[PDB]
Amino acid sequence: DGVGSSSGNWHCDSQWLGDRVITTSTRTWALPTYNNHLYKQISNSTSGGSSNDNAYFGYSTPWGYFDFNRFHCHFSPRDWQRLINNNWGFRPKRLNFKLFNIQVK
Amino acid sequence: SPLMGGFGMKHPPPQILIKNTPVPADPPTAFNKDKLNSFITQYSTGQVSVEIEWELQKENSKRWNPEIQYTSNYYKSNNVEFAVNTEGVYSEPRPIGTRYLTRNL
Repeated sequence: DGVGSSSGNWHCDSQWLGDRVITTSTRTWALPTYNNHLYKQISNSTSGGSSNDNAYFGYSTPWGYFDFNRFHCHFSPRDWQRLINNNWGFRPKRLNFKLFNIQVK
Repeated sequence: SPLMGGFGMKHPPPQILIKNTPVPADPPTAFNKDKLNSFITQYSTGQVSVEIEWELQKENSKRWNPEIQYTSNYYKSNNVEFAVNTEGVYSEPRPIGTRYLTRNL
């Protein structure tokens, strides 16, 4: 809150409590204005044509979406070594998504 | 620190000396003052169990390059390492050190 006050601190550690592995991660994001704030529709008719198999019809929303469903977003290769070397399985348990420190330019 | 390696202790674990008592065979009917050198041959058997609780110092290095570890090579071979031969003789192929992890000075 306020211009001269950071809205959240950079957490990137990877705790190993034992039977729980909290893997925080943080990266800096830059988001342009896609499609000039419009909802242009997309089809192979606009993309120059395609085969019968590749035909599609969809909309090009101007929103950007944060995607983090890849294992190396969270696990530093050393953590991945500590998790494959001695462990018989794992599964995500919770999530926590802090989006902080916006600056619009 | 004993130069062959290990721990130097002013009071190490004691020796456990075991002897099966002499039982003289058949001393003469007439008295004789000697040491009675005729004993009956015998031996012993049993089990011995040594439970020795160690204390560990877990590692918490923030190294990112994967650590170097000790592994047994995945390659077809006549015998499994550290496993008995066709005759039953337990064979240890190589000496195993205890310095594999890395800790900065």
